[PDB]
This record gives sequence, C-alpha cells and structure tokens, in this order.
Amino acid sequence: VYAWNRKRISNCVADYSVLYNLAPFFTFKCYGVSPTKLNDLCFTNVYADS
Amino acid sequence: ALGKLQDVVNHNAQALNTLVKQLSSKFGAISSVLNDIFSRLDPPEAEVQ
Amino acid sequence: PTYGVGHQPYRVVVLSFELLHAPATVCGPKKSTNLVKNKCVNFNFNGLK
Repeated sequence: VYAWNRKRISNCVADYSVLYNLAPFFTFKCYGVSPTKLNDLCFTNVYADS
Repeated sequence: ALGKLQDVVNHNAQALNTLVKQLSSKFGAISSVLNDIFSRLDPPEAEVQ
Repeated sequence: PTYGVGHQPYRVVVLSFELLHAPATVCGPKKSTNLVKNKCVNFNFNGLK
C-alpha cells in the first residue's frame, strides 16, 4: 500500500473490455469520464497505480 | 457626417459578435463544447451539464 | 479466508488519464478509416467528434 506500483502506459491501444474477462470487475467508478465510451477517446499519457 | 448611419451598422455588429462570444461561456457547466461533454460523461449525468 | 468480506483483501488499480494539447498515444481498439475530403462526413478525431 505505501509502495503502490506506478507504471506509465504510453504508445498502446487501451482495450478496457479485456479487463472484464481476465479479472472480474466489481463496482467500477470513473471520475471525469463515464464507465463506458472509453474506446473512442485517446488520452496522452496514462498512469496505472496498483 | 455620415455617422448616424454608421452607428446602425456598428451596433448591429456588436449585436452579432457579442452573441457569438456567448457561445464560449460555460454558464456553470464543465465546458462550452457539447461534444466534449457527451464523449466524457454519460447522458444520465450529461443532462444537467 | 474465514473473516468477513469487509476484511478480505482487494486488489485496486487506479488508471489516471491526461488530456493535454499534445499528440495522443493511448486510445481504444477503433479501426481508422480513410480520409475522404470535400464531403460532409462525421469526423471522429482523437478528442473531437
């Protein structure tokens, strides 16, 4: 928890749909964007903190 | 000398350009572009925006 | 494994996005089409529809 792993995910094709079968997702809340409609918006640089 | 007519040409312009400047105001929303609101947020919460 | 669901471990990933005036490099799996000009079409660029 105090050393959460942060990774920069750049130059990729973010397919969030595959995130629903490789890992069963519970309550999914997105702030600023909607839970769906994430495959038609291209961000600049995303960061994954696990 | 020909000012009373020019004013009619001027104010009308100020009636249009300002009416264009009102399209850049957010009026308390998150942005002034409806496409950016429809793409990011879902309709259930985009209605109020 | 015998405790309640309130004390069970949960893996949590936070995907933080960035929308700056720069060439975007991460989007979804949408196949890009050809550019047909001089015709009224629906443009669906990176962040502009």
